[PDB]
Amino acid sequence: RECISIHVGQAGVQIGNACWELYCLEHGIQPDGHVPRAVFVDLEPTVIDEVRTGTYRQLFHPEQLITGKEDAANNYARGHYTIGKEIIDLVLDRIRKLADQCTGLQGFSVFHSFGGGTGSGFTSLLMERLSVDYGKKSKLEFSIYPAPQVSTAVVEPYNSILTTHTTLEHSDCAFMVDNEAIYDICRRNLDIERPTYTNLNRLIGQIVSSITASLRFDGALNVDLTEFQTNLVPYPRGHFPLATYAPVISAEKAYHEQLSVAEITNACFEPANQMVKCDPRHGKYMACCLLYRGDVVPKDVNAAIATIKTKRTIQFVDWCPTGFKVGINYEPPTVVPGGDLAKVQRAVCMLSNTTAIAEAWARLDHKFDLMYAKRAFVHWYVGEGMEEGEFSEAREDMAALEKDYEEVGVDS
Amino acid sequence: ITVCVRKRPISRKEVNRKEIDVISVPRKDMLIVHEPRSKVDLTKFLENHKFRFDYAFNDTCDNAMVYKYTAKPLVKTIFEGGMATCFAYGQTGSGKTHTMGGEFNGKVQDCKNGIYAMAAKDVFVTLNMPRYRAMNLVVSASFFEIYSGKVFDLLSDKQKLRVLEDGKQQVQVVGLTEKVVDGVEEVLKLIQHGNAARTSGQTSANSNSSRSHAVFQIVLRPQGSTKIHGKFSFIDLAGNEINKSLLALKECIRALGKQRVSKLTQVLRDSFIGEKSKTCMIAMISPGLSSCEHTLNTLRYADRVKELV
Amino acid sequence: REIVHIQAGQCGNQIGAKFWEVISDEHGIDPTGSYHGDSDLQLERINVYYNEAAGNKYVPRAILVDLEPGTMDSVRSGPFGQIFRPDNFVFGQSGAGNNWAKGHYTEGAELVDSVLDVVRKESESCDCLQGFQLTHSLGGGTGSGMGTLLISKIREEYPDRIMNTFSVVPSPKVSDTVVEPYNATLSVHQLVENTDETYCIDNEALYDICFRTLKLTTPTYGDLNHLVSATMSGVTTCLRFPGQLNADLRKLAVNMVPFPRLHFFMPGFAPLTSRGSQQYRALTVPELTQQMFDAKNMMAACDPRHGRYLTVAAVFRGRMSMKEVDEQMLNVQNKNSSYFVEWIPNNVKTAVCDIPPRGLKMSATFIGNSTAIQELFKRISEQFTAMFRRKAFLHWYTGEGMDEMEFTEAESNMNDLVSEYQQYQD
Repeated sequence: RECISIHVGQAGVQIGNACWELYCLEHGIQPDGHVPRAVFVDLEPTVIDEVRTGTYRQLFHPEQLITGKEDAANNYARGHYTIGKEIIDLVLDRIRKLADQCTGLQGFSVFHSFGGGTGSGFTSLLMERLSVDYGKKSKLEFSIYPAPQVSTAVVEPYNSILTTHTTLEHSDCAFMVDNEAIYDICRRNLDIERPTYTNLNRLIGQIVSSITASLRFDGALNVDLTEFQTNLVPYPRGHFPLATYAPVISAEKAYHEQLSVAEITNACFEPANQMVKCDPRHGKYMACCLLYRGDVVPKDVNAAIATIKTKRTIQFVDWCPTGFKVGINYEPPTVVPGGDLAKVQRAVCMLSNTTAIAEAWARLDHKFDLMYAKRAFVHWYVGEGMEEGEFSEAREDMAALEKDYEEVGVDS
Repeated sequence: ITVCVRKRPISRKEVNRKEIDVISVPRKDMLIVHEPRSKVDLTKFLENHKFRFDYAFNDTCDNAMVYKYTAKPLVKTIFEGGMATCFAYGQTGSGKTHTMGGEFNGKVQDCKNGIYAMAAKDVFVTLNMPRYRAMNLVVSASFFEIYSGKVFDLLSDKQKLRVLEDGKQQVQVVGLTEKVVDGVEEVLKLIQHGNAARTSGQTSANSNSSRSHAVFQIVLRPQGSTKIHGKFSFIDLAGNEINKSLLALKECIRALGKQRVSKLTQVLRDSFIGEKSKTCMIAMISPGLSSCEHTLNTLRYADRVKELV
Repeated sequence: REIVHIQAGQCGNQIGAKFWEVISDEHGIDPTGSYHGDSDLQLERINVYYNEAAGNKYVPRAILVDLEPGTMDSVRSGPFGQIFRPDNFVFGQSGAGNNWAKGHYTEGAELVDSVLDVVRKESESCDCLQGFQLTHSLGGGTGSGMGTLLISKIREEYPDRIMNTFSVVPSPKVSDTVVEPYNATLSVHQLVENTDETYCIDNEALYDICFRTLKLTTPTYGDLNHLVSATMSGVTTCLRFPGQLNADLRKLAVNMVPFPRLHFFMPGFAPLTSRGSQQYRALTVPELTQQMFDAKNMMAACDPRHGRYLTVAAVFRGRMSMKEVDEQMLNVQNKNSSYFVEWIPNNVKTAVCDIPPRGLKMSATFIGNSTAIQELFKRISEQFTAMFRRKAFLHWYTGEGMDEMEFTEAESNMNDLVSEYQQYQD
């Protein structure tokens, strides 16, 4: 029934504090109410401390807040092997101590930031140690994969080609939200050149609320977590769909809010609104899980979608007749009291697997080579319990992820 | 240019592991790789690939047999006044050290058993023959290794050597020590000495290691000549800086047919440039299924080299 | 992050005084004083060049290598000269002969160990090391020879940390020495194979740029040096400041070197206007790119207009629009598609700090990797042969324990280096 969550890496923790905020906010549980149902991991104390100093301070147990005073290191190796190792046990312990206390759970919603040290590496083995300790569950990892041109870390790819290959054979469904492609939404669909990280977080903090929160919440067309991976992954590769939200209108500027279904659903497939720089440049969808929430008439959907199924310029895979999982919830969304999110009475958090990422992975793989081609910051990992193996052998890994996402599509 | 491939038999460790033998050599010049593969649905199938070489040696073949087909035909070349090179190429544990240096799963043992020794044996015998005797040649040997762009004299306690190049672009390794040999026994002593001194990591539980490039050379000198009468360089390559050298090596050998520098190619350069120069490449293959990726890499590399033929 | 400057030879040393003269003020560090910094930002990143001991004494973490006392004893007996901890002075009272061979094999080779010693004391200082800055001239002993050794050793000790090299390649028109191409060809050789970022400056490319781009009529050395030091501040130190889009030695390295040679660049400063009058303020931005990308204004001798570019790095440092920056760069890339090489869709590497050069409103360091610098190593290489052929002043080298094959080596090497660079101009 439940779904634990492990927010790993400063980012996964910032986003965590955010997604965790939106929660109580739409459940009437102020600062000090019940008890969360997740954990927080980081090898840099000062960040988890922000959850220990700032807002939502006492809504957590100093037990579900793991820290390694030591060093973060923007390098996979160190975070996965060398350092990150020391903490893992302890980490697990909570996701085994928190996993027990419950009643027939469904899985762990993992929150990490692909291209980091504590986020890429660590998790790599966290999800790793999970796939074995609970192979019998769902492993949906919600990632924030590398901005297409606006990356931060100098190594980023090293850290992301490595978190992909190690987690690939362990996740159930990996959700993806592109940090940059979300900015566009903040520039083009909300207008603000002042987007603090605290915003992107409010956003995913939204799209995510549509996943677990409301879905695990009764409705006219419930959709379990398992449901996802089933209706969402055509193949064992921990396939990565993309998150998209519909009413991303500004709560100040424009106001047409009352945008009946027929509209908000069409607003999902236009590439300028998908929290991912993977513009459907060719990527044929192969399965979409349209999660609606608020006042929505099933016919409105079983029509708004029909209209789409016949737009053709939206070309769905061949081997897939119908790939539209319609998830209907009741309670409308719940916008921050005064952030910058419109606040409509219905939304569409549609996520999907698109042959599109054939790109995004490509463009991120290429990156890697360029540097590896010169070993660039390699000495930083080797000296951290890794080898020419793990790199070269994780490169070959993704290679067959560029062929995979190619074969499962583009062909009939 | 001659290119051959030699498959080593599965070792006891692999056998105990129950590793599957992926390679077959049905003919003298045909090598087949039974690549295991799975479709997306994970259907199992075999993609059998075929490779042809001047000579393909089975797991049964001894070093003497291998030597007969590869290096042996080169010895005359040096007496002819040419420059010959024989390279052992392949993945780690493929058998390169065993073949060149002597029989050992550790790659280190009986010098007499290996190509360096066998080649030397033939050198003394030929020198003695009537056509050659008039030559009044002296035989010298050297052994050195190349590690991370550095050259070390195995004959002179790993002494680091400096390599210079003239405008003329001829290269010289200054300080390299040449030792006079007048008997195979002599050469065996030098091989033993050099091999002991060879580079590596900590004492591994088993086997040697190929962090470096090993090069044992046999030189013939009257009083210079073409800077010596003839020279044979036997090279024990590192498991396939290393990449650059291998890429460099390929281009130099192919250049040999017609006529991104590395240390190895720099030192060896005189051996590629001359008109009267021959080379042989022996590709070593480990038969285990686990090594299939490595083998195809080795084989493809080999194909391009022979292509120059 | 961090770095440890290296003042090899007199020149490299003389310049040290100017590079530190500047940098300090660009970090509010008085002679022995502390941080008087007009602001509070010129301190959160200083570490890159200093060390904490007293609490008002942040000492420059550089090395002063030289076989001629008088020199360092002029730098240590003048202005900021009393800020370097004496431990930094690695002198060689020997005869600092003007021979590359005398400061690389015979005389310098001794003083080396007593240097590496310190270069380790400074490296193992604290936090994480990035790389080392190296100043010197390729036309003398303590410069090309001994300094070119200092690196060959450094690059064996930390083939991880970077190595920027600021070389004063032998100016054309007139050579301030005679064997020049000897001391030079021999040092470039060592460079193309150890440091991985070299910024070549020409005493006469400066004069020009200093006598016509600064109506300056009496350009003393101090000046030239001063101008140079202005660029090396924009490079390093600068990027160790915040920015909408900041980079750091590596970015600079990992965006500027397509092929491992190491390649040499040619630095160019932005606002280079004469004092009073000229103070036109035409610095909106198109004015800076106007500047930086012209022929004259390239501290190098050669002219870009004489050969494509492989990479370019406009490291700006002053509040500007990531739009009027990112934009300009483009037109520039299209008005001159001719020379800018094609197999690199976006040669330019736009970098953008925030805080500008203390007293200025907007500046932008230029680090160009153009194929034009082919026409310089050519020069050098020529001078060699024309004199090598007759072994001119060769006895001063050999007689110092050298080799007739050593000179051959270098020329060729550095000579081939010319070759390659053309492989892209085409």
